[PDB]
Formats: sequence, structure tokens, C-alpha cells
Amino acid sequence: MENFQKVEKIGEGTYGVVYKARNKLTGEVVALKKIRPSTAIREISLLKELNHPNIVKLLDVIHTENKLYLVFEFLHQDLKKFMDASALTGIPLPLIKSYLFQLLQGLAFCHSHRVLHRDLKPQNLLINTEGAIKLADFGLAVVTLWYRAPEILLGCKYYSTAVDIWSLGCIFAEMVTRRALFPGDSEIDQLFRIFRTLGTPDEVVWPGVTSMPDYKPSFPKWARQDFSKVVPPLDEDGRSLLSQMLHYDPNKRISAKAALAHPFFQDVTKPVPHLRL
Ligand SMILES: NC(=O)c1sc(Nc2ccc(S(N)(=O)=O)cc2)nc1N
Repeated sequence: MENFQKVEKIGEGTYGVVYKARNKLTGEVVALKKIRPSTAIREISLLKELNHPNIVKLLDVIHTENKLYLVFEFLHQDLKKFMDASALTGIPLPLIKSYLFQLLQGLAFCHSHRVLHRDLKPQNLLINTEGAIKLADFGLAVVTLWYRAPEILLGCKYYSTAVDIWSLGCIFAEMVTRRALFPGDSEIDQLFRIFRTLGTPDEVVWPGVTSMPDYKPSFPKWARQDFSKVVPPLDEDGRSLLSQMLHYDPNKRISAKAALAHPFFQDVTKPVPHLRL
């Protein structure tokens, strides 16, 4: 792209590299993703018409010389950087609530249009100075496993919208405690960290779990811990919501739409964050 003057590399995912760039003609600043099929582009072309206030806007899709570039509206900072910047004091609850609420709206929208994110993590949740937060880097049909739903880790071949609720629940907990909920460093360690905290799933809480591709009758049997210890600073409404976002059975896991009606959001507002850019 000679049409842009890459200002700096701002990120890197499994789908490619993203740069902060300036359109040397219009002068606009954007996020340019260099990716590297028709089912792909056709799939992407859907994403362009996927416009919502809590979804990073995909501006242009460019296919040239064996290269695929995606131009996105540029957002100020990602949630991982913001959480780190807020580690000494923690993000204030009203702001945590606002962000969670907006992200659920974004997911509710995606899911109603049959689009799944599949790889939600603090690094692809972007925020601006006006208090908004948006979903970025939608995943298409050293990697972080911390936000991966248990059914994915157990070999499910068909993801459901529930995997996004799980990831968001993990992010919610992390914003509240200032510590990753399940910081695994391998698929099995990830799986076992979830088990040690939520209890090893069985047929009672998760019908069908013992018949999953990577399930092993030999998994250790850990008892479930209390949420009071898992996310202590969270009030009971928040813990109630989190528990529903972290149900083992994808079918019992709360939907984005239902989560939006949870009492936790009765007093939701939209604070502005203190961003250091
Ligand atoms: N991937 C995307 O679509 C992106 S990434 C992005 N900007 C951005 C700005 C600052 C930071 S950081 N690490 O907090 O300084 C991270 C990301 N905007 C879009 N649309």
C-alpha cells in the first residue's frame, strides 16, 4: 500500500499485522491490517456491513498482489494497555460496568447476525476518549489461551456464540480483580486452571462432556471454589452475572441479550476513562 504512510506497527495477531497508518490522500488516520481465498473475502465482505457502535468499523477491504489488507477506523488504545495503566488503582466499577454492558451490546448485535468473534481478549477490545469500547480483530473460521471457552479446549468442532460470552466473562473478572482469571500456558494447563476453579465438569453440570473429543476419564477431579473467593471485590449482582457467563454447558451459558437485562446493569452509566495517549 503506497497509499499509506505506516506510522507504526501497533499489533499482531494470528491473522496478520496491524499498523497505525495515514491515508496520504485523505489524511485520515486508520488501523491497517495486512493479512496473509474467495470464501475468505466473501466472508469478510459480510463484516463490512456489520456496523454497530461497539464494533470497530471495517472501512475498506483491499485485495491486491496475493495480499489482503483491511482498513479499520483507528481507536485510541486497547483494553490490555488500559488495564495495565490502571493496575495500581483498578478501573472504577462504573467504568467496568459500562464497558461490559457495551461489549454485550456488541456481541448481542454480532450474534443476532450470526457472526461469532471466537477470540475475544483484552488486546482486541479497543477504547476511545469518549467512553466507548469496541470489538476488533474478529477471528475467521505465542497465542493466548486465557480466554478460551472450555468446549474449545475439549475439542468441540463447532463453536457457538457461547464461546464469546465465556471470553467476555473472563475479561470481566480480570477487570475487577486486576488479575487474569485463568492464566494457562498450555491447552491442558488452561483446561486444568478452569477445572481447579469451577470444579471438574461432569455429566450433571455439563451433559455430554464425557463424550467430547479431548475429554479424558482420567482428568483429575477438582471441587468447585466459591466465587466470593474468585472475584472478591465484585458485588453479588456482578458475581451472579459472571457465574452465568461462565457456566460449563454452552447451552446454559447466558446469552448476550439476556445478560443485558441482568440486574447488574440497573444502574449502568457511561463514564469517561482517563486515557494517557
Ligand atoms: N486491530 C484493530 O483493528 C485496531 S488496533 C487500533 N488501535 C490501537 C491503538 C493503541 C493501542 S495500544 N497498544 O493500547 O497503544 C492498541 C491498538 N485500532 C484498531 N482499529
